This record gives sequence, structure tokens and C-alpha cells, in this order.
Amino acid sequence: MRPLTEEETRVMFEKIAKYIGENLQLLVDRPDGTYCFRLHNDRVYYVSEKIMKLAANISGDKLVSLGTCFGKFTKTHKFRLHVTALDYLAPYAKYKVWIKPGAEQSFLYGNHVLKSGLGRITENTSQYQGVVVYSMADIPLGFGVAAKSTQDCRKVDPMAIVVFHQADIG
Repeated sequence: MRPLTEEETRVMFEKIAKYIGENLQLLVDRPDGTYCFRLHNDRVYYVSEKIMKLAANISGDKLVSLGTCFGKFTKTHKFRLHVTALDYLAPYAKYKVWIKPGAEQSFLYGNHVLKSGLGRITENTSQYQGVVVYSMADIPLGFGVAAKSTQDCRKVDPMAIVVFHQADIG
């Protein structure tokens, strides 16, 4: 465990902002205390500061399980988001896509969503905007990238790609 570098923080902040804009502060400023990010084996962990204030008291290994991994830094120093972050980011992601049964199955196996499977998408979603993919029952399935804008999604043919697969649960 250890604080992130100023340069690492920016990268992660920039990546997370692609899905929740400037709402990360919502995850850091929790009504039950401040939360922070500690690096460990190149993976970023979301954990409360109270728990961090108890290092040297815990074997660290136990400390890693007390936090939630959000993703990790690649060798090309980029931040790869992990689906374990989904439950924390989803409630704060402005741009969402709701997909049908067929698309859901294909998404859970790692594929992209096709027009025929698009049930609904948040208004004014730009092309390449980072989105959170939900099932028709409104449950989080993963992170995606809009292939076309919400406007262009209507005009496209059923076999066209409307959401690229980033990460999925399951």
C-alpha cells in the first residue's frame, strides 16, 4: 500500500471522469468519512482513511481485502478500470445504456452491443462517451463506450455496433 503519485492520480482521475464526470468527489467525501486510494501491486484500492490510519497494526494482506480494487496501471502507464468498481461508479454515471436479453448475454461474454439490443440510452450521449451498461431490470452489468451518439443510434441499422465492451460482471 502507498499513496498514488501526482502523475498516477491524474491518469486515474482522467479515466474515472470518463464514466462519472466530476462525481468522484462523491466517492471520496462519504458522509461517514473521507476515502482514499492506495496503490498495491499496481492495482488501485478504494479504502477509507480511518482504516488506512491503522497500518502497522494489520498484516497489510488483510488491509488489501478491506478495500475495493478499482483497476490497475498497465506497463504503458494507463488506468485499466475493473468491474469491481461498477457498484461504486454506476450510481454516479450520468450516461447509461439499457440493453435487451440477447445483448445482455453477449455482453456478459465480453462482446459489443448491437443496435437491435439497445433498449434505451441517456439523452445527449456523445460518441465515445464512457457509459455504464444496465440490464432491462436496471441492474449494473458493466462499462462501455458509446459507438455512436444517442442521435446517431436511432438512425443506424440493427446490426451496427452501438456500445463497445470495456468490462462486464460475471
